[PDB]
Amino acid sequence: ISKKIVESKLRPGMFIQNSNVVFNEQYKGIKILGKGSFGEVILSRDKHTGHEYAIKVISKKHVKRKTDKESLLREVELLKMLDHINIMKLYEFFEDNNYYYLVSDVYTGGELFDEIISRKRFYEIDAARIIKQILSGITYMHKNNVVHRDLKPENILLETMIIKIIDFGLSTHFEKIGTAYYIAPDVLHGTYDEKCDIWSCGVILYILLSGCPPFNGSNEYDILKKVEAGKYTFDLPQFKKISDKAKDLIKKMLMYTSAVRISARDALEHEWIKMMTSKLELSIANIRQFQSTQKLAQAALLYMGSKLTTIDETKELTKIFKKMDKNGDGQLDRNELIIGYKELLKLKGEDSDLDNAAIEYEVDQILNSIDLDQNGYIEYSEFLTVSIDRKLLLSTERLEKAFKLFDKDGSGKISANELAQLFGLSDVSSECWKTVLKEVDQNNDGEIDFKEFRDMLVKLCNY
Repeated sequence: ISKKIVESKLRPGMFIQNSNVVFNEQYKGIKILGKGSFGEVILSRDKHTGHEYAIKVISKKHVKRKTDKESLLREVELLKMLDHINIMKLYEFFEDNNYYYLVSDVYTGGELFDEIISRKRFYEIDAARIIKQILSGITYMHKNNVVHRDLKPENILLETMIIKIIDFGLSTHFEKIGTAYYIAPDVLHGTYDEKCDIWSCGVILYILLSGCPPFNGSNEYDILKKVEAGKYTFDLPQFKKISDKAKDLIKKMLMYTSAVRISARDALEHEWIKMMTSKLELSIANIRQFQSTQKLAQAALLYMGSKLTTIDETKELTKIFKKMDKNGDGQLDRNELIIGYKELLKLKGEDSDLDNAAIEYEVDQILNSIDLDQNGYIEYSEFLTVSIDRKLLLSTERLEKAFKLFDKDGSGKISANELAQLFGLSDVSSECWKTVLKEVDQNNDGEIDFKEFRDMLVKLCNY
């Protein structure tokens, strides 16, 4: 459940400019922007011009290529020549023996739903303007023979408004929790055409208007089953106030047979879009429950995965430091610690400047957490103990942030029923979590607070 998906030494927001990491002898690494579709996104600065870019850094050893190199270079050349206000610009592609690099404009705005659910209220007109922009971008890209294939809220940035679609064109050439809701039966059945994008946008529209996905389930397998059948309904209370016009559009976007599914252009000119965007309060709270349940489940997964992964890596570092500790006093200096992390990834079988800088940064942040001796030596067991605590803290903070979103209008508590959804998405067995819920809910209220939720994740790593 947990250790498979995790098994990221750089943290979103961290400055790396002190490390003098340079990409392609041109772009200076400035700041880690986050984790993107197929690897890391780094704010970088052209050392000649000062122009800043977001560089997506994709690890070769972990990520695979579906097409030959000539196909990839031809699509990149096409991509470089396209411009649209709702499409994130790609400038360049390059590589070395460790990474693929994609240089794009600097991302503005947050993920679509995150930006919608930070606000107090959300209206039909907002949804229509959003979808109009998404459809404008898609229409343009299809007209230029570019298909996205992986369209979802995570790939749609909103600046509160201007929409930008990221990763438009990647998926053809390279091979989370929210994935399954958005993907078209076409691409599950391996039918290869542009209409899959209109299905994904129609799913997004359904969700914008109702706050609930049309093909839903407690886990991946159930969701993919509903998608497979392509059966959805407009029989939710939410849809009582939604016009026939909006419903008509969704119907045309979610046609199962792609040949009969409306095109992006015709969707763009649909009557609903014309009327709404020309010169009703939706359930933001449903959109929030949906989005925040996904985020908290992801954070719960990462908390367990990080805890378990760190235990394993600590045992291997302990063996490595034992060998290096020749006088047996348990003490090592900074360069010995660093060498030990490098040794570790040699046993894994990897040979990199960005990684070197990431290793020095982790080591230094652990050392900055300890009242260091002025001889330069550190007891490695203390180093590793502080290292464990630092990663639990970071994971706790991510859990905290996701919980804040989840509990915006709540009791400060999570129900058994919500716990079933979160752990359903995590693929954690009902008997494992119910057993742990017993230990943790001491007055049997059927509901627990944040710290109790966290203790439950700790115990699940021990079970």
